Amino acid sequence: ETLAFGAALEAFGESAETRALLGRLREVHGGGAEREVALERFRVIMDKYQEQPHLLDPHLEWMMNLLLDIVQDQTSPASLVHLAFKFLYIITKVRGYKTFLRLFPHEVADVEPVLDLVTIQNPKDHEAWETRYMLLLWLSVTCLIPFDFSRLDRMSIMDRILQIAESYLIVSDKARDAAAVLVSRFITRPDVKQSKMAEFLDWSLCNLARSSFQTMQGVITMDGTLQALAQIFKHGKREDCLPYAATVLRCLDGCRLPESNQTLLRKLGVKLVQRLGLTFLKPVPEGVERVIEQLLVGLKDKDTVVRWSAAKGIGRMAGRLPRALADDVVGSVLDCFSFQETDKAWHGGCLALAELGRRGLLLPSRLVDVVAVILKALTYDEKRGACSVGTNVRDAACYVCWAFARAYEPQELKPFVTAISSALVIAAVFDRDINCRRAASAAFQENVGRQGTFPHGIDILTTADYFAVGNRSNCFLVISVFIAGFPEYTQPMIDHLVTMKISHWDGVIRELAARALHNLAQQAPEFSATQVFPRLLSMTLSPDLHMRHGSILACAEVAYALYKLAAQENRPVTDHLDEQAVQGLKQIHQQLYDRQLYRGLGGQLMRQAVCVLIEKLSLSKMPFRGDTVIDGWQWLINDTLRHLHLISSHSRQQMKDAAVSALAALCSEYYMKEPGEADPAIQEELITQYLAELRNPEEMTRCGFSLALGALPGFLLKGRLQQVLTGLRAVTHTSPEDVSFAESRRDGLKAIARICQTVGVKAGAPDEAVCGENVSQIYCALLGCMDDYTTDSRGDVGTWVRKAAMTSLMDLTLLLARSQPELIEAHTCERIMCCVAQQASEKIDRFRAHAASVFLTLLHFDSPPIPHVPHRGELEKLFPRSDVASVNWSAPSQAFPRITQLLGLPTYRYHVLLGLVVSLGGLTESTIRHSTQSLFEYMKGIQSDPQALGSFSGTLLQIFEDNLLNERVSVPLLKTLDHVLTHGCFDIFTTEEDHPFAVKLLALCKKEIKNSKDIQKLLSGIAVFCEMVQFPGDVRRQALLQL
Amino acid sequence: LKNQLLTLKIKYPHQLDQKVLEKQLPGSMTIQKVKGLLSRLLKVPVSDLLLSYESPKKPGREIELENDLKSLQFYSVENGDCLLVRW
Amino acid sequence: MGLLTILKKMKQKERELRLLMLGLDNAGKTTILKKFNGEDIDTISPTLGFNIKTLEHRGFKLNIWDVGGQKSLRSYWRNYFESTDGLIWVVDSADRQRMQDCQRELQSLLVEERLAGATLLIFANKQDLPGALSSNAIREVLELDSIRSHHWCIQGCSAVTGENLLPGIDWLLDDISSRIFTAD
Amino acid sequence: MREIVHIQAGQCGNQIGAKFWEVISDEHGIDPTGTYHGDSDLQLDRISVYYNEATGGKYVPRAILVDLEPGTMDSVRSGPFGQIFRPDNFVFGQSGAGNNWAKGHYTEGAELVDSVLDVVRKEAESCDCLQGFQLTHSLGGGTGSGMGTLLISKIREEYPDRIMNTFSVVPSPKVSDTVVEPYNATLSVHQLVENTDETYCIDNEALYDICFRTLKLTTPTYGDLNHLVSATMSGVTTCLRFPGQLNADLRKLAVNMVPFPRLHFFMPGFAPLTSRGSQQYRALTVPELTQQVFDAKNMMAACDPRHGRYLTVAAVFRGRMSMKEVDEQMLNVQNKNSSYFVEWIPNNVKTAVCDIPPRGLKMAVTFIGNSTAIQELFKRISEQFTAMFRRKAFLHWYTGEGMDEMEFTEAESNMNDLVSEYQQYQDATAE
Ligand SMILES: Nc1nc2c(ncn2[C@@H]2O[C@H](COP(=O)(O)OP(=O)(O)OP(=O)(O)O)[C@@H](O)[C@H]2O)c(=O)[nH]1
Ligand SMILES: [Mg+2]
Repeated sequence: ETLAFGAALEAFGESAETRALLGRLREVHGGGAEREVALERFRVIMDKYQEQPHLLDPHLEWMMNLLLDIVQDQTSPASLVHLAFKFLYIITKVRGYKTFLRLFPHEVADVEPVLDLVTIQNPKDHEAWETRYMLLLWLSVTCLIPFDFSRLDRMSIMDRILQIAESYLIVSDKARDAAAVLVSRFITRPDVKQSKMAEFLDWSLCNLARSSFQTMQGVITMDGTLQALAQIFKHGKREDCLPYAATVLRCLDGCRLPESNQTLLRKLGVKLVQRLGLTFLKPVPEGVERVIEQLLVGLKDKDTVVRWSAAKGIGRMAGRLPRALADDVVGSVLDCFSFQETDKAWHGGCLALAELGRRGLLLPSRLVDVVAVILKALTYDEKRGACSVGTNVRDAACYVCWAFARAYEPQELKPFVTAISSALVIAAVFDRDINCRRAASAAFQENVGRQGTFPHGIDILTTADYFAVGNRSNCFLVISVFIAGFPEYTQPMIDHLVTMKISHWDGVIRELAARALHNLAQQAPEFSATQVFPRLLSMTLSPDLHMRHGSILACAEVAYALYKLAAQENRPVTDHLDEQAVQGLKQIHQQLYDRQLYRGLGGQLMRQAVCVLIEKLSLSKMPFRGDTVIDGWQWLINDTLRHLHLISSHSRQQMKDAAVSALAALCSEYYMKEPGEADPAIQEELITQYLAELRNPEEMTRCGFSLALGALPGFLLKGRLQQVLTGLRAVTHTSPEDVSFAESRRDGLKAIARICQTVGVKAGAPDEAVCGENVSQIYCALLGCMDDYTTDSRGDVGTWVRKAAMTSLMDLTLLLARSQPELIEAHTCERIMCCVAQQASEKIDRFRAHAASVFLTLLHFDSPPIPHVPHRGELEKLFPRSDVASVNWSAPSQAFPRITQLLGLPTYRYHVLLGLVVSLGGLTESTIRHSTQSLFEYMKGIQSDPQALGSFSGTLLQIFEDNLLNERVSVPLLKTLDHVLTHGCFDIFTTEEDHPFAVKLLALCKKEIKNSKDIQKLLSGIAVFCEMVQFPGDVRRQALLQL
Repeated sequence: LKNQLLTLKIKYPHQLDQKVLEKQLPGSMTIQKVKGLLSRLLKVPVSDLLLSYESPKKPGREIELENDLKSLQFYSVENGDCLLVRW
Repeated sequence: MGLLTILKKMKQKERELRLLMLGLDNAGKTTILKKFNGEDIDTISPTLGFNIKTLEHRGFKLNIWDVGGQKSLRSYWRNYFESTDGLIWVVDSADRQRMQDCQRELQSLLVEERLAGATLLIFANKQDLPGALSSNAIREVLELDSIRSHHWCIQGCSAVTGENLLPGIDWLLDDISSRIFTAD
Repeated sequence: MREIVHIQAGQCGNQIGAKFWEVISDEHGIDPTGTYHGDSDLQLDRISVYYNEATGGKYVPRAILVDLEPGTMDSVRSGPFGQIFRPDNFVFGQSGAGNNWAKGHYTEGAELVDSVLDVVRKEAESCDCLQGFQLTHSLGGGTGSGMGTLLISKIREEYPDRIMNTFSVVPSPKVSDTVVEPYNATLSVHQLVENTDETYCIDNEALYDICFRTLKLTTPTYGDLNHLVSATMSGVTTCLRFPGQLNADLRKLAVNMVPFPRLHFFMPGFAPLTSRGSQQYRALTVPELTQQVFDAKNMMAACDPRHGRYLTVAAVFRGRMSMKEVDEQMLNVQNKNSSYFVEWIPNNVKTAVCDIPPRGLKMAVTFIGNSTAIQELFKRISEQFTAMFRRKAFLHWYTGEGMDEMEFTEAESNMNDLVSEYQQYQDATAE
């Protein structure tokens, strides 16, 4: 009752299935599809344990014992042998060739069979290269055995093996690697290195001297030769390659490897010279210098594999060098951090420094420059083209810091951590790349954990972890403020952020920087107001647009933050900002207009920045009441609202909203003489200039001016409310002149909604507020927009107006409930509910979801309860208060069975059915199937009842009569009739001859497909006339005549 | 119209007492029409009607007919196939 | 290839590990460290904050991550440069009030995955005192039968006749070395 | 010379690219050695688009092979036409992904993106006039789903004035039994909606249903679908490798066929559908081939264009036929007064005639259309996305690596908005 072990489970779970698949291989090779199926299944299972192939270690003996038993069969054909070799190759690729092959038979007698199968291999066969690839690898395993080759004795076995290796070292497939492994594990044998080693060396020299880089064969030959030489120098003694370590270097120097285009050959030459230099030194001599020189030169290669190889070579060579030479190499590596160098040289130097620090071969005197180069590399970003380069330098510096933290002792690395800590956190919470920030976070965590004594180390470590750094927006607003809360992390943040982000070539980065400045501005009022603000005012007049774009953001944000601090103590904003800042902020728009910087594609950013600046300065209550700057701002806002079609559609709505917000802020701040009054002259001029532009032929001008007028405050709309209401009502209406102006009418509606929400409801004030004297003129105008069904080349644009009309009606209804609910009529409310149900019974997913949410909003509003609601109890029982979020209205399957139930009410049986008719005869297959499946669930309860079926038939017939000569409703209704008549829904009416319903239905049809040329209409008519033959009497004869 | 006819037989696995009758339906005939024909033919509700076809070229394989909006030509239904009615 | 491949090669060569040790009993951790180093006071007593130490035992570079707090421990669980291979939790046997928090933390930390994961080692110190629970009671309270993908084991210890602790520490190393590294 | 760089991602992508190169090499007349052996002058007038000139009249293929697993790399290199590929364009890993978008986009997928860029940057420097890029992958695994989108965004930024076209492969439960597949597919679509100019959806379920009904196959393997995929890809890229009366490139095609940047999912097609057997039935005529290539049976996607509205249609003929006959057919079929009138064929169709016929077939037609029927596939995928996000099953696998839960909700919202926009644009007339 002390030692208790938890239950264990086997990692590999296909042992059985795999055993059966390996055992049934004798009855699969006969078929072709069975072979492919077995190959696919066998591979898929292996790919399952790819990430962790070590779990299949105990399951690698019985499989080999069953595979090699089939391979060694003297009666099995070549097809089964190839099939087993493919499985063996897949197993080798999944696990590895450095451990799994250690089980392959390696006995003297076995080598002969191993090579015999080799001499029978056909190189010109792309369908069986796995056999040739595994045969050489298996022959290498056998060469290890300690037994004289002679004991088994063109003619000799060794000569045949050498010839096979020389013939396979020049192929193009994957066998090359196997040939290199064989020639590395066989040549370095005690009885072979006496009459073949030098012989091969001359062949390799001839291959390197005769091959070129232009031909395709020469490149592969050089690749094979380099791989063979590298493997031989790696798996060889030091006394053997010594008498031949200079000739290889002299031959490789004349090949000009760095001055080529092949990357693999360059990396192979780098690895070869690295291994040669490592072999030269004892576990200083002539040649070591040049080797190190080549290693360095390669450190600045364009690719990354050559740089990694050169860094590894430098790190491995610095260990076997004296103190003076190691110091000189470290100095030469540190001197690579120059201004005239590129990012590749910096990355190579950082990797070399990391390799040096990993082994602890860096003098403490070089740490002074190490700190410097780390601080220089942590802030490396050069502009090139549209984006920027240098994102790998930060990761390299973070890796170097991590290695140095895990290398040096906490006492030997005390002054280092206290100098690279501030740099780390800054990059971690403000870097654009996530990897850079996460890499810095891990280094800071390791430093805090290894140092022990650290201020707020856990405070920030817990706050910002590997996952938190994930959300970028927060890294600059939430975690940034929490880290800046400490006194030792407030000033470096704001300074660095302003000097490197507010001007980043990315607008999103500049906006995030402007938001971060405002958030941090509070944690440091005096400094930000006295030091940062002058820099921003000096940078706002810079020839750079992005620097000008960003700076203006900071001036707007900080000012707002400083105003908020002084308002808590009830003081004006002139306390923090001196007169210099006030004089500087008064000449921004003037200087921008004098230079005409608003033109071109770069003027949109300036127009967006000036609007935000005015929006922020208007809420700050700046003392500019009665100056030319207000007139200039108004003129610029008017010009921006007028010129909207020139701006691209990608950034048009944002600019329009910004301009509307700036205008609404300015009119509420600088346009007020007495509390509750306004200047009559300016108000009249604005009204005249705003009402005259509503007849402009440009749609963008109307769309902008509608939202501009729909943002005026309450006091500015006193005595002139009826004029604005009439002007907005005249625009929402349509005419031959403006039939596709759907957007304009929608904007006009919204504006009406915003005006009704801002002004209010007062008793007896038609020209001052919205009461019963002018509520009908708004209700009718909002209800008339529900019948919008404009179709153009873009698509259905009536939904944009319908959603706006529904939102306006929603914002208005509850308004009356709070203010004079009596104003709510019964017929109008019933019509609104019917229209909402109709728009909810549509086919569009988003539109139906929005309509259902609007319907559930007004239904669940009981403070106060909305009066004049037909069937309130039934609607509350069918739609409880708990089933609001549990009903996904975006999916038809979770919407149609709940909407179809509304047909049972005599009030909504018309509009809901009219809406469902369009959905049944629509075009989407899924929606049509869902509507058809949901209709029967309700029809199966009113089939036997004659009155309920007759009411539905009369309702649908009336719908058909009301919508004649309209292909938008008639064709869906015909499709619905065709889908219902084939389900035998109406049979209780086929017992009597000439039943009332059919006599009318057939008549309506003979009028819809008269002198028509539409194909779909004719098809629907033919289908209806063919399905309506179930009624006997004169109806059947008339249907036969029509057919 | 005659060249487009498909001479296929009808079988009932659940009710083996019925004979294997053969019908000639057009190639462009939808699944819903055949379902409605069988519904009245067997006085069985069309809601629970299962349709399938088996070709002599592919014995032992049963391909179901679920979508009613498609046609017999889309399901590679040829002449000489059989229709299975399951209910 | 890249930095991850080089890090994996270095971890397989130097046989470096990372054992995240947690607990709050501030009494049962001393012997654990003493098993990692011949010292008795230096780098043996647990710290209140967070310290990273490196010791050598059985030819394994163990990177013990001693954390004093027992809340929001997901920050130490994962790392951009290195993950956690072992987990050792030390609780009190005669304490049924602070066990629910430990159970909730263990359930929120260890989660299900495709392949195998870290190894768990539950320690139960002070068993000779009256009020200590047995292995079955600890297994039923912490609900270790629903925790999969992490091999766990309860090892008891006491100031007197505590049945030692050599197998409890040897099994962890045998399960860790046979998972990432290869036998031969 | 408007050169185009080709990139291969994932096992499926590598296989499809290899088969496509194998098909186009026999059509252009290139032997496995690398020289030229065709007997026509029209096979070299546009060989500089997908190939590069070297010493001795060599034509190196312009494709890049990238993977986190080497098995595929070894399989191709040792293939029939693998010796012509450049060995410097082989960048692979070891571990892989394991059907995880996070492991391929943020963890192991970001440790190879920089190496991949090296090859791209270096390959685009030798091009005199670069036009765009290309990528073939699938939306099922983790490598081609995460690393693919990453490289796509890289090209979009470093090169924002170029063109980006992908040939994604939609997974199906009838073939793969993976469970998280749908999630990875959505995460890829969330980026493909914003960072793609043209997309060719190839549904695996439709190909399986075609091979299990029309071709009548007991067990349709992967090659039976790969053959049709490569045939369709060779049929589509005919205007970019051979001249004709419809002079256009990639930019003109993207401008004419894609009117809205958010709507760019096409549905390919090919007729007649033949298996891997070297047999033939009978030389079909022009009207029969047109009716076969315009029917819903020969559609590569499991979507019926009859229930949608055609936006831009373009057909490419291949064979010994004249433009006059094609014009007469397109003028006679679109006449309601004739007896051979059909409604399931649109009217706005851009015709094109090619001289060189496909390998093994004398006459063949390729169908390219932008029908609004991909909403059915997007709803089928959203069904699986919502039937697994409610129980929060296998969601910790992504959050344990660094992903956020808001990404899934954002992708679902984007998919719903795209479906709603497609449903709204399906209804559009012009009188
Ligand atoms: N048509 C077709 N689909 C394929 C092929 N190979 C794989 N697939 C599909 O691709 C999906 C699996 O993606 P993989 O190609 O395995 O992806 P990967 O990125 O290489 O894989 P991981 O790195 O393991 O995530 C499934 O839907 C497969 O059915 C192929 O040759 N043809
Ligand atoms: Mg894979």
